[PDB]
Amino acid sequence: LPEDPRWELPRDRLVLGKPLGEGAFGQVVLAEAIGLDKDKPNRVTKVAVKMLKSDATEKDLSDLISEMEMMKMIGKHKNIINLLGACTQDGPLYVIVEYASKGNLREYLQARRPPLEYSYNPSHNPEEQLSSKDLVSCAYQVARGMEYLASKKCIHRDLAARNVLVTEDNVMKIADFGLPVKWMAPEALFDRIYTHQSDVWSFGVLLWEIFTLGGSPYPGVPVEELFKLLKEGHRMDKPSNCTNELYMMMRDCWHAVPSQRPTFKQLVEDLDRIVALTSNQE
Ligand SMILES: COc1cc(CCc2cc(NC(=O)c3ccc(N4C[C@@H](C)N[C@@H](C)C4)cc3)[nH]n2)cc(OC)c1
Repeated sequence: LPEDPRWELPRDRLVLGKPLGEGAFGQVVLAEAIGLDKDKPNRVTKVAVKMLKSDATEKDLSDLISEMEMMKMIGKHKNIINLLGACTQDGPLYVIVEYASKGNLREYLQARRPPLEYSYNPSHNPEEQLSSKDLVSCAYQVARGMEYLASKKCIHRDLAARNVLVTEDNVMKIADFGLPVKWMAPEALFDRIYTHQSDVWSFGVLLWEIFTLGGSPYPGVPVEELFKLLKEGHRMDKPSNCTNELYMMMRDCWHAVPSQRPTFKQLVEDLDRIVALTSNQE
């Protein structure tokens, strides 16, 4: 790997900590970076570090590098997982990125379900219920991250609550944008055609995940029937606790004709307005 002084951090500035989550983003560990900012060399910053597994292949290395390089080009946004640095010399490739201490959006929401036969809270460490405004805001932030990525001509291909991470301060950050059928637009599923419009379809499913507090889409519908049923016009019913307006947004995201779906730009404007009008008492 050739050096890139723009991003390089010396290996001994990282204090490698524990594995994060359960490997959904590869082998990622929590770490402390000493002097990640050259301006503040005596500060430690909690970061996430991605590296290769032990019995990796030449494919895995090229993918990690490709991921890193794409993230270098993508630029910063507060609602995406940002690249912070890399250790490419004198040892294994480390890709240093932002740390999101509250985990993926699905588990985040599930843990915040009311303590319920209908919608069961699987966490042994449940957390305070989210207000109705918090929930719309979570949708708005995801949309903002996607609006940014789409503006940089990035197609995600796997947008879903599990690929949004939540920081200590409850900021939503899109993950895994740098290199499942129940989140795919019919045209992606059928014909392998991935676009910003198919990401919008996925966003609709993600909205449904939000308003079911981490519910599993198309409950009990076998994968092998799903494209057939989507072709026939099957769409998820409204979550029990969802406004008609947010449901209509989901439905629009699931337009059969890709050109008729809203853009992320429009979704952001729409969610911005909905967030403003959502009661902060409920
Ligand atoms: C482009 O995209 C990425 C994303 C990443 C992942 C970076 C990352 C991962 C995390 N974080 C966790 O993975 C995490 C943290 C806490 C979790 N939980 C466990 C849960 C049971 N309780 C909860 C209270 C907390 C569960 C998961 N931050 N940054 C790496 C990357 O390389 C290049 C690129």
